Amino acid sequence: GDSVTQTEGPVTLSEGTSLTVNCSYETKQYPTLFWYVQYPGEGPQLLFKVPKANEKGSSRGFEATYNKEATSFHLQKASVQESDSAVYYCALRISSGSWQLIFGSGTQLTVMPHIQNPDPAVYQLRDSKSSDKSVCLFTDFDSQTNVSQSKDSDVYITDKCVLDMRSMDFKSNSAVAWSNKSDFACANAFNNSIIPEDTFFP
Amino acid sequence: QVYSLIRPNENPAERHFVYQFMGECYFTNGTQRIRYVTRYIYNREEYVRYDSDVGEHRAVTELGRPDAEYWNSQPEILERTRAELDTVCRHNYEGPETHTSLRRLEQPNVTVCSVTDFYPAKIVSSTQLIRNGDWTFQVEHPSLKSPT
Amino acid sequence: DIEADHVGTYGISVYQSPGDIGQYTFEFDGDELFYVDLDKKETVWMLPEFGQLASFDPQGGLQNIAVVKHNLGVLTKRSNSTPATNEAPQATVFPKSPVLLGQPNTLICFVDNIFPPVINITWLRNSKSVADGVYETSFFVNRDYSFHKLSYLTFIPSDDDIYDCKVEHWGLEEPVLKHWTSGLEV
Amino acid sequence: VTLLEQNPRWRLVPRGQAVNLRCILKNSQYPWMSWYQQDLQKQLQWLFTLRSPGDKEVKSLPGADYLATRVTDTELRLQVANMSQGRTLYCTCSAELGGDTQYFGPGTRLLVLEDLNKVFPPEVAVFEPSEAEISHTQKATLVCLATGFYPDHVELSWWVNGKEVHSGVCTDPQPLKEQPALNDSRYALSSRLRVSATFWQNPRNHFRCQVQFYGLSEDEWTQDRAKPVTQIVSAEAWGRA
Ligand SMILES: *[C@@H]1O[C@H](CO)[C@@H](O)[C@H](O)[C@H]1NC(C)=O
Repeated sequence: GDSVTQTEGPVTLSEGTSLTVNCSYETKQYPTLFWYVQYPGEGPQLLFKVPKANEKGSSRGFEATYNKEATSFHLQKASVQESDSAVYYCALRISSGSWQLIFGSGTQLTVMPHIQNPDPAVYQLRDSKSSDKSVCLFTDFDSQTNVSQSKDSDVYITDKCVLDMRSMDFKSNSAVAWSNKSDFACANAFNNSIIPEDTFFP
Repeated sequence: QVYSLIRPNENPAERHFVYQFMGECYFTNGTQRIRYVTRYIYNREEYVRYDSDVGEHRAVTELGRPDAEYWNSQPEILERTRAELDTVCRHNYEGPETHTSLRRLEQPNVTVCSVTDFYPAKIVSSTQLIRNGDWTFQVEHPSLKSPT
Repeated sequence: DIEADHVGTYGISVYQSPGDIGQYTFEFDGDELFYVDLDKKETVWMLPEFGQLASFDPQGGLQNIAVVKHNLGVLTKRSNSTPATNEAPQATVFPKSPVLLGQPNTLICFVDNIFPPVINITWLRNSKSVADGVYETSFFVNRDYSFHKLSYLTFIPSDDDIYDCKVEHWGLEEPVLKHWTSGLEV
Repeated sequence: VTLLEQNPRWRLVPRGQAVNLRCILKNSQYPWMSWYQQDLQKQLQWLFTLRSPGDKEVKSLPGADYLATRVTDTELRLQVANMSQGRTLYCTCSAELGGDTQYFGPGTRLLVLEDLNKVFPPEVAVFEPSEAEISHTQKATLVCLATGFYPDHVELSWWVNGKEVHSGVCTDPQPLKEQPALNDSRYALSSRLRVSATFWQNPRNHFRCQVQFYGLSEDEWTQDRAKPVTQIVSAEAWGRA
């Protein structure tokens, strides 16, 4: 059987650290080896290929060596960027049948952005008419912060999300919590999370 | 185990016409020397050829000039054709043929000495080597420890 | 003429129009490893044993046919070339093994100089049509880009029987008949 | 520019039904059209490569029966039947047979739904930014909530002054289960659009959150609540100082 096996993941890395996604392949044929990348909301697309055994290929700072003796095609990047968050697929093709691609299972990578000036805070948005929800916004925290689920009833909490305001060269994490209850207040919304001591409640 | 195959290249784009493509692998001393040739034939005329001794497609007749030039001008097309010496010729010879063709040994039977039904072909008056088409021949053999 | 210990042809893709007539084979030293049945989408090994020791994905043949089908169409629209004329095929009939009366054997009809590769090869015994026990090969390529093909008849050799290989082809005004009897010499 | 279009982009497939997918090749110089499936665990797998008009082929994989057809030089089709598990179907194209660069189309996402009654459209509310955030940061974060929806066949977008904006936007990668223990839980999704405080403080600015829901379409419905057909739901807010 012709097959591809790669790191199970999911992988999470801080921006600027190095990535290794392992890929083994098995075939008696002479394969061409590939990495494909799939960014959120998009279809797969080719990252790079290597048709000659023991050669290297590279693209967007990623590289991989077609190591014939180890039957490996490990993906490496010395310094991941936030825009590298994606699913990475190792694949092979052999000159047989329809010359089709055989894909590994894929390895998801999340790159947490570097937040130079953390400004952690929980803000209360203005109550909306046509909605009984009260919305809190935990924002501007370090990537060291993780957001935990609520242990309170009828409170909904979404995980951290990175928004990019390009024209200000500025990135920030945020998480949203909302609820119906009157007991709900932003001061206690995120109490199950371990947040910065200096977090600011207005 | 698994035969791989050659990929013919594609033209960019009531009378009876015949088209023929062939990918030929020539072996000497096992795979110590491999020569690889593809042939594109139209209407009984070879009109484009790739020959590993040359390393690019050539027009065998003027009709083939646009197609040989196109296939040579696309780096992926040209490199993938070049690579078939290794991915098809060498792979097949060292893999599957080692389990099939290169191991076949059929012992020959013996106013007339009918030496029949043998394979491979190395073996007062005897007609030329005739090919039965069933992987045997008729007309001291690799299939025999001793020569009546 | 290229010198070599062996030649593998991996493979051979033949296509004709009109009629959408395709053929895909592999060869080694002039013998057919397999053809791909293009209608059944199946690899057909000439030696069943080889099909038990190795494998070949028939889709590779199907895709080769799609390529040459497209290539032929472009070439036909692009060329002003007149189609090559029909050839007259030539047939030879010989037994596979030494004739021994009462001992089963196979009669081989070898048909050469076939062009185009469209032909009818059939057998007669004492002028009577014989459909049972008949096998024929794919069209084998020749150096001059004509083809050859072999048909086989299993039979019991007896003194009286007269066999004919009958060949019908566009390059023949009338069918050609090649004869063989048990006493005959090739 | 894009080489392929795929219709439909989402479909719910009742059991015992089939669906017909199209892949349209926009550039005939990439005539090698293929189908690949991607299953719910993200495994990709080739299905078909069909070069010539008239080509047709069937294939049965775990979870779905396939009939693929090359209808014209620019038209590839797929009938999916007996679908017991959802999946995504990608059309791909290349300039040559098995070309090194397979271009993947936008994809058709198929889901089996057992109970048409479990389908709900989203409720969409937008929440204006906190004055405290404006005071501390000089930036204003709006939040859009899409709640109560099922299945998770939604696309959320922001529109500022009629123009869809991508900058300063973040929508959750995954939706939230509003009923964590249920296998057919309804979903919530949150999105944030962050702008300059001065941009939010000028009342000449229209912010709109829009959610595209994919559902039953004009399917048999009996409940007294509104039929959850494919539709759109939005919520707006102009600037305020
Ligand atoms: C190549 O063939 C020659 C004779 O044909 C033989 O003596 C030799 O051992 C073979 N291989 C090498 C590596 O020389």
